[PDB]
Amino acid sequence: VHTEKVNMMSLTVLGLRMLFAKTVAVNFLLTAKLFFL
Amino acid sequence: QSIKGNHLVKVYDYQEDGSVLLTCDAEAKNITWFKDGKMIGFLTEDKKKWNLGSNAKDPRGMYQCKGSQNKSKPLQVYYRMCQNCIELNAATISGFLFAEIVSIFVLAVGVYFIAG
Amino acid sequence: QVQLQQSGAELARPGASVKMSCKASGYTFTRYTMHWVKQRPGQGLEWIGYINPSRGYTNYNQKFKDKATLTTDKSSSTAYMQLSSLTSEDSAVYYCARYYDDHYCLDYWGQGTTLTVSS
Amino acid sequence: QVQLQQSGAELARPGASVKMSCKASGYTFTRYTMHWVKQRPGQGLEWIGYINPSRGYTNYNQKFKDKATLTTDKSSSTAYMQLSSLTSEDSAVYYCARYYDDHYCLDYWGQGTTLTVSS
Amino acid sequence: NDTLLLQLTNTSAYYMYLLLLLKSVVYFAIITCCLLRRT
Amino acid sequence: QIVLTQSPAIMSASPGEKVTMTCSASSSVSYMNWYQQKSGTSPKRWIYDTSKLASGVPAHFRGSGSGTSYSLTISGMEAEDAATYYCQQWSSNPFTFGSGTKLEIKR
Amino acid sequence: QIVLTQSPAIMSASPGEKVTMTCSASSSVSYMNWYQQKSGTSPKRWIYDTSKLASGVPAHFRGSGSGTSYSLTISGMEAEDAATYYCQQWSSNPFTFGSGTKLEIK
Amino acid sequence: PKLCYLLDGILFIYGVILTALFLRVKF
Amino acid sequence: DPKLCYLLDGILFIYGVILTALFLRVKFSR
Amino acid sequence: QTPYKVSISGTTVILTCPQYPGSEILWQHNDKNIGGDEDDKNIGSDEDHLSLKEFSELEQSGYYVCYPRGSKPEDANFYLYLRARVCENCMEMDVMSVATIVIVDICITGGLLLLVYYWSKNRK
Amino acid sequence: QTPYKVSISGTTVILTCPQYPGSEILWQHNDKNIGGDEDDKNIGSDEDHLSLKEFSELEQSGYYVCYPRGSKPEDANFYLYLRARVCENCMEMDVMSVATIVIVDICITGGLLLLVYYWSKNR
Amino acid sequence: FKIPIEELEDRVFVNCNTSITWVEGTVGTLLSDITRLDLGKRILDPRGIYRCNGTDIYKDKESTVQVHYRMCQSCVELDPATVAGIIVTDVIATLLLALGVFCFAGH
Ligand SMILES: *[C@@H]1O[C@H](CO)[C@@H](O[C@@H]2O[C@H](CO)[C@@H](O[C@@H]3O[C@H](CO)[C@@H](O)[C@H](O)[C@@H]3O)[C@H](O)[C@H]2NC(C)=O)[C@H](O)[C@H]1NC(C)=O
Ligand SMILES: *[C@@H]1O[C@H](CO)[C@@H](O[C@@H]2O[C@H](CO)[C@@H](O)[C@H](O)[C@H]2NC(C)=O)[C@H](O)[C@H]1NC(C)=O
Ligand SMILES: CC(C)CCC[C@@H](C)[C@H]1CC[C@H]2[C@@H]3CC=C4C[C@@H](O)CC[C@]4(C)[C@H]3CC[C@]12C
Ligand SMILES: *[C@@H]1O[C@H](CO)[C@@H](O)[C@H](O)[C@H]1NC(C)=O
Repeated sequence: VHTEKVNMMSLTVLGLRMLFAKTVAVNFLLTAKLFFL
Repeated sequence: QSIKGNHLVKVYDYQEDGSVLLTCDAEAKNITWFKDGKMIGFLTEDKKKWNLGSNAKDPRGMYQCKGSQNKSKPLQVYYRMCQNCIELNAATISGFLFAEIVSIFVLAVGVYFIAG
Repeated sequence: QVQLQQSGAELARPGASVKMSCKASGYTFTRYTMHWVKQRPGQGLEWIGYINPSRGYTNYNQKFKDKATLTTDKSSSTAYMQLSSLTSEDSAVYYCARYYDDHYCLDYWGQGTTLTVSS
Repeated sequence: QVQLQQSGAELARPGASVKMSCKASGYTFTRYTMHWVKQRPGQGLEWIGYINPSRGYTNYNQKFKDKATLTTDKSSSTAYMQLSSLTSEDSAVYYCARYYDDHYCLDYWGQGTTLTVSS
Repeated sequence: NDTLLLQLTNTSAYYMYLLLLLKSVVYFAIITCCLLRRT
Repeated sequence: QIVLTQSPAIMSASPGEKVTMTCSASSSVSYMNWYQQKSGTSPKRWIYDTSKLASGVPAHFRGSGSGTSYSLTISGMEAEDAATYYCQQWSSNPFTFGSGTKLEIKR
Repeated sequence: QIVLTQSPAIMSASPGEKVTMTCSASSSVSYMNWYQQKSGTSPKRWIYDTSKLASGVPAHFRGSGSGTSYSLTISGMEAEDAATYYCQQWSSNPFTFGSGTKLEIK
Repeated sequence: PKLCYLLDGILFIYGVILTALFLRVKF
Repeated sequence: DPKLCYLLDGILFIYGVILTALFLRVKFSR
Repeated sequence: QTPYKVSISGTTVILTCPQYPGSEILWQHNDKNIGGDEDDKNIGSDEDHLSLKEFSELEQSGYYVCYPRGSKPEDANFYLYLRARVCENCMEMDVMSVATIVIVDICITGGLLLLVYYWSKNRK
Repeated sequence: QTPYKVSISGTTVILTCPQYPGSEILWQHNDKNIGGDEDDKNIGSDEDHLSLKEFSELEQSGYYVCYPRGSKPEDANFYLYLRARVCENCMEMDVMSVATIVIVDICITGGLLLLVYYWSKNR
Repeated sequence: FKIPIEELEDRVFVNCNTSITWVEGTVGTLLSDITRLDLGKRILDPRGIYRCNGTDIYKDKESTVQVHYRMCQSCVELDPATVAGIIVTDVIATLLLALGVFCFAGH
């Protein structure tokens, strides 16, 4: 009853963390390309 | 929970699985549920524990039943099992402010270094 | 169990101030309330008002408002009723009673005080 | 309680198709099954097969397979058994019976139909 | 007792990462606009 | 302000008969209490919750009722029932008593 | 495919003796039932669950047995017990009947 | 657990700073 | 499942240590 | 008629009975008079309010009645089934709160970024 | 003896009865004959299955037995004790599954990056 | 017969009137005697088949039992919109990353 939704919340938190890492990489690459232009 | 009080609407119990159940003490087989004066539907005989969903969804409101002769008295249900809760401790506020300031400073350095 | 003691015959003047008492003993006075009843000679009973000995919640009706003030004391576990601006029809008998919540009635009373007012 | 009605004497030819019936009434026909028994003159009983009136689950044995087909109808609460490719040894009496689960037996039967085949 | 603290921390982290993702999306939009300006 | 009117104001009857007393209320109350008071003394609790008896009251006193009118019956009168009875209810906001019925013994 | 043969096929005796009919099975069955059928009539339930009697059967009949061998005893034969009895079991897949024994009065 | 978040935050900062330094040294 | 914490932390740590080794070897060479 | 007004900030559930004006109302928790004259400062009653401090989910959760003095509890208009998990400063993030937090975050971020961009452009 | 095969996919429990081919099967839950009686919409007896929809831990749990038609249930010496928690959209996930999925995500990301790098370096 | 499986606190006990022979599944732990051979915690999902004899009236009548506990120790309520949005945004992010690395490499 308790550990049923906490697990899904942890899964979606890990998903958001991985998504944020990918977004940080995308912004870094775009800024690096803009400086080299 | 009232005898002779024309209430006739009692909650079965708490979740024990993650969902709440109601109960009407009407002697009739079918019962006409009501929420703020709106019909919700009858009830079969294989189950006399018409539910409102999961307790995590915070079920709340006025619920009554019309069994045989007249509409019973309402039952204001109030459920809030701290589903969407954030703890407002000093550590939480400090970490939030720290992360916000760090993100703002990093983004500012980024938008400053792209001049040209 | 509950025995309530009341004063005797109190003498006053039209327009003066009287302060009668009800003396309670033999039970937890702070847990039960006290109601006041008026009975004129030749008429029935009329409820004046009640007081909660816990925090002093007072309740009266429209006929006895601005006329009677009820106070309660825990050092002696007693009640007091103060009247003022008296007239002819004020001369009556005043009883004090204890209210039982589980019985929804006034289980025990007092012997009452006879108020005689005249010029 | 249960009374089952069966047809009379049915006339056929060697190799033709016959379709006899058992008429049930007076009980919840959809809740109990129906078995079919064959008895030749001078021999005992032989189980042909049974059918469930709920969804039509049929069961037969290897001797009567590919010979008799069992159907059930709820509009009349009856059973039907159709035979084909007849021969001499097919001329016998056919009974229908109701099966009781709590008793594990065939409690009620029918009067039976006499099938006579010849050239 | 530990389940309550876990749920509280998980909700706080969820909201904080949603805010960080919104800020990163705004920054990415500004950066791509500044980049497409030169093209 | 549910005015409690007792219609049988003056009652006189012989000892041993069945005498009843009615208290009518202007609105539907939940209960009704009955107090007894003799000449020159203080009233006392006689019947509470409309069905129960106090301590010291004989068993022949039996009153009941519901709705807007309540009854109090006497299963046999003795030389004590000569008193005044008051009906009271606090179901509404204010406390309210009755008009009072004077019951005397005939001879 | 449990074959239910009845070794005591032919029976003929005077009314009032002890009649004992046996039914043998190829495999161990859970129970056994007995049906009675006269000449020109329909069979009817006589004994079910190998120990219980139907409605209308007199109390002197008694069926018993276990394992692979069951039996039926007539505690005092009368003038109406002249009929054919069949032993039936459905513990296995087929609803196998018995070879049937013939009982006649003398 | 805030320890995970603290650690991943310091790792994000460290990785960003080191990639910037690497792009500076390479170019 | 509170162990996803260390999973993402180890992923970022592997990335960071690879980048550190690469940058240090590039700076110390040439 | 008027429903109850439950107010929970942290470990304090404040029930409110708007009905029955001009009378002394009393509370009742599972056929037990609470908030009256009891030597307990956690439960308090004052002006049709019921302050339950240090609320417990196990023993202090059930049916709550509010009836004026002198009336039977079975004469109330309706009951209240209170089931709530309380905290020390557990907030409640509803739709409007997350909405306003998101909008002010994005507006502050955009404004600060535009300011820094314009400053870095004008400084050179 | 071959055991039962419980299949819990959502709020539905499917029970299969082996060791009884050909003849129809009949289920019994706590000495109560259930199955294809067509009296309940949740319980349904298939050719060899038993679909209990909207499963309950206290009302619809306990002992289960399967027997062919014509066999007494007391003969069957093989019972199944079904005491299972069911919930909507409840999947059995562990740390190994999410570890594998994040590893394969990183692998596909790296593969796509390498492919696009090799495609951009030449063209 | 039906082997009585007694369920004490946070545990599952297999109870027979004689020795309990393990057949398949969970091996189980012997607490005190073969009468109450334990299997562990009900949250550990004890699944297994075991045999045992009966009693004085069930001497020949033997029986086996198979336990199956689907307790949600670590279950994940998947949402029809949460995981979908997560996957969609992850695909968008990886496509944007590929586009960025292509623009940085080829341009
Ligand atoms: C394991 O052994 C225990 C003790 O020997 C058994 O409990 C007892 O079992 C007998 C079975 O004959 C029960 O007797 C029955 O009692 C009922 C009610 O009085 C009666 O109607 C029956 O005709 C029969 O005589 C006895 O009550 C029971 N004792 C208790 C305390 O429950 C148990 O059954 C054995 N378990 C197995 C699986 O064999
Ligand atoms: C009941 O327990 C006994 C204990 O051995 C077993 O049954 C048989 O018992 C005799 C002793 O008289 C042994 O010689 C046999 O070897 C036992 N049979 C087997 C198959 O081992 C058996 O464990 C139980 N009976 C069952 C399960 O039917
Ligand atoms: C979300 C984060 C990554 C965006 C913030 C941008 C900042 C932190 C990063 C992104 C790209 C980075 C720069 C990328 C390229 C170079 C050229 C190199 O010779 C020096 C560092 C420098 C100039 C980067 C500085 C930082 C820098 C501006
Ligand atoms: C109400 O009555 C109807 C009609 O007889 C029947 O379905 C049943 O008895 C009751 N319940 C429902 C759910 O309809």
